[PDB]
Formats: sequence, C-alpha cells, structure tokens
Amino acid sequence: IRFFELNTGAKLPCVGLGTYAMVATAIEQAIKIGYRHIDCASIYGNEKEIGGVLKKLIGDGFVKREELFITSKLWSNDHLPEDVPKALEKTLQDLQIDYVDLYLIHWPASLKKESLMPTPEMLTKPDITSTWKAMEALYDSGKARAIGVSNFSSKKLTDLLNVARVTPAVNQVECHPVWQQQGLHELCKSKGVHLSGYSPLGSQSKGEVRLKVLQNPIVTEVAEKLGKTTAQVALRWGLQTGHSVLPKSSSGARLKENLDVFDWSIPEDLFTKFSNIPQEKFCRATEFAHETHGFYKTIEELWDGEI
Ligand SMILES: NC(=O)c1ccc[n+]([C@@H]2O[C@H](COP(=O)([O-])OP(=O)(O)OC[C@H]3O[C@@H](n4cnc5c(N)ncnc54)[C@H](OP(=O)(O)O)[C@@H]3O)[C@@H](O)[C@H]2O)c1
Repeated sequence: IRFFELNTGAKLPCVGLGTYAMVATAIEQAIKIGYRHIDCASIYGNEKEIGGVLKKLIGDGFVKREELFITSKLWSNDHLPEDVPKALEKTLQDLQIDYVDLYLIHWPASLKKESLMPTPEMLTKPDITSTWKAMEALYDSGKARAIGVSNFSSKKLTDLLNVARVTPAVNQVECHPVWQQQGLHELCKSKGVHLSGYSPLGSQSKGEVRLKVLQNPIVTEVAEKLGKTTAQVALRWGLQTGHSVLPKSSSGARLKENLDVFDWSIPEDLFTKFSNIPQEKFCRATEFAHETHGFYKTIEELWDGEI
C-alpha cells in the first residue's frame, strides 16, 4: 500500500523527495526521516552533493542501495544519441551509484549541446525516437532500471508509445488539485504507464504561486474537517488520484509532515469536492517555445493544448 508497481515489476515508493533547490543537509535529513524515493535531475546542479549523502548513508549501513529508488533526468541539451549515455554516466558518477532506478527524458523539447538554460536561439528540432532508442540502450545495459519521460502531453506520450520497443514506465508531469490531469491519468492507466506528480504542493514558482494549492478554499475546508494540514491533504489527494507525489521541503518539520499521508484518507464526500477547483498550470515552459526561433512555436504546441 506504500508503492506503485511499474510495468517493469519494480516498486516505486508513493512519496518521493523533490530535490530542486535542495541542499545536502536537507536530503540527508529527509532520508533519516523516512524518504526512500529521491527525485533528482542533472539540471538541479546538486547531484554531486546528493551522491555524497548517499555514499555516507549506504556506507554507514543506514540504508542499503536496494532500499532507495533514485530517479534522474536527461537534460534537453543532451538529447542527441551520442550524448544520452554520457549524460547518464555523469549523473551516476555524481550520485556515486552504479545505476538509477528511473531515468526520464526531462522535456520533449531539445537544446543545442553547448547550451544549458533554454533560450530561443538554443532551441532545436527534437528527435524523440532517436533519444528514446538511446534511453532503451541504457535500460538494456542496466544503467537505468526503468526509463520514462517527463512533461509529455497525451499526444506526445501516445506518439512515443507507437514507436517504442520498451514501453515508458513513468510520465512525470505537474499534478496537484489545481492541475488534475484527468485525461492523462486515463491514458496512462490504460497503457500501464505510471503518472508521477511533480510540484504536488503547487511548485516553487516566485510570487507564492503555491498558495493556489496550499490555501485553496476546498483544500482548506477538507484540511479543517480532517484535522490535517493543507499540504497533507494536497498530497493525500494525489495518492488517492493514483499518482506518486514528489514534495520538496528544506524543513525537517515539513519533510516529516509530508510523509504522514498513509494512515488516513479523504472520504469520498470530500474527495468529490475537488472537482470544482479552478484549473491552471504553473510550470508553463515558455522557455521551450518561440514563434520565430523555436521548434514548438507556442506553449500550446509544446503541450498539445494541455495547458
Ligand atoms: N520533471 C519536471 O520538469 C519537474 C518540474 C518541477 C518539479 N519537479 C520535481 O518535483 C519536485 C517538487 O516540486 P517543487 O519543487 O516545484 O515544489 P512542491 O513540492 O510543489 O512545493 C515546494 C514548496 O512548498 C513548500 N512546502 C513543502 N512542504 C510544505 C508544507 N508541509 N507546508 C507548507 N509548505 C510546504 C516548500 O518550501 P520549503 O522548502 O521552504 O519548505 C516549497 O516552497 C521538485 O523538487 C522536483 O524534484 C520536476
């Protein structure tokens, strides 16, 4: 009851640690508190720090490698087939592990090799078939025990599924009460792809965007009625909707709080109330589209209208 089974047979722990903007001390505290699933990415710039933490905790016998589920992601400048395996090798060196449990294509949009941050002149025409074939080679050599995608629309996931030899195990997408992804859940379920919810508390976007989740009136009502925090309700909502959740916190207290989502539930009469929450996507990926210089000319193209 505390995992989702992937199409490879692997067990993905229901709650993963979000590591964007996290420092080593908080990652170590999270594992001590009980996190086993760790959501990483090369672009977060902290994989080396994370590797130091994993090396220490595994070395001390706190956890065995097999108790952890480590995800990383292929950044958009590394989409070309020659670069894919080099990117994972760097990630494995930094994380001080021999394999990741899950490796994801971070975005369906590609960038020139020389670039790191997405800018219009750096956008390139993607070739997800070729990138996926390279991902499949990493799966075949056990460097990534499962392979998947992130930020793929229903259409882009369908298009990949139509060419893939190895079915993507996971599609990691923004998902929270303000962006519920009902249609994509249906598609993923029907194809045996696990949907994993990023930014489950409403994201780290500036201007307190996350308050649209953490202080939504329905979320707040349900929290009051159940005697739980709004973060707890948002996370439990996600689990009950059938996706994993990847909450990030730099606070030990909040890390602990965010794991207390198993021993209680949201009753159906309250769960149904979430259907009336206004819907908005917070991670809009404007940086991966451009009218003149982009492959995707608009974000509506990038998301195939799922925005
Ligand atoms: N694949 C992708 O393109 C993609 C995109 C976005 C995110 N992700 C992944 O998803 C993870 C989570 O998303 P996210 O980092 O955007 O943020 P999030 O998990 O939605 O929310 C984090 C924010 O909420 C605060 N918070 C955490 N627990 C709280 C609690 N119990 N009560 C009140 N506030 C709380 C955090 O602040 P404090 O740290 O100050 O507590 C932080 O500002 C990321 O770290 C990353 O691993 C992936």
